[PDB]
Formats: sequence, C-alpha cells, structure tokens
Amino acid sequence: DCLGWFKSCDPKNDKCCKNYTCSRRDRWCKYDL
Repeated sequence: DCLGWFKSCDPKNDKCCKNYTCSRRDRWCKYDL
C-alpha cells in the first residue's frame, strides 16, 4: 500500500502514491500535481 499525504516519507524511496508527491522541502507527501 502507500501513504496518504501529510505522512512523512523519503522522497527518493517514496512510499506515497502517485498524484501526490513526496516533498524534499516538507519531507512529507503532499498533493502538488
């Protein structure tokens, strides 16, 4: 499964779903697409 956004992730080892992106700035997944 994946993470929903606002959950903490690693942008290079992204575990969040697509449409959302894992932020290197916020260090968590966000909806930005």
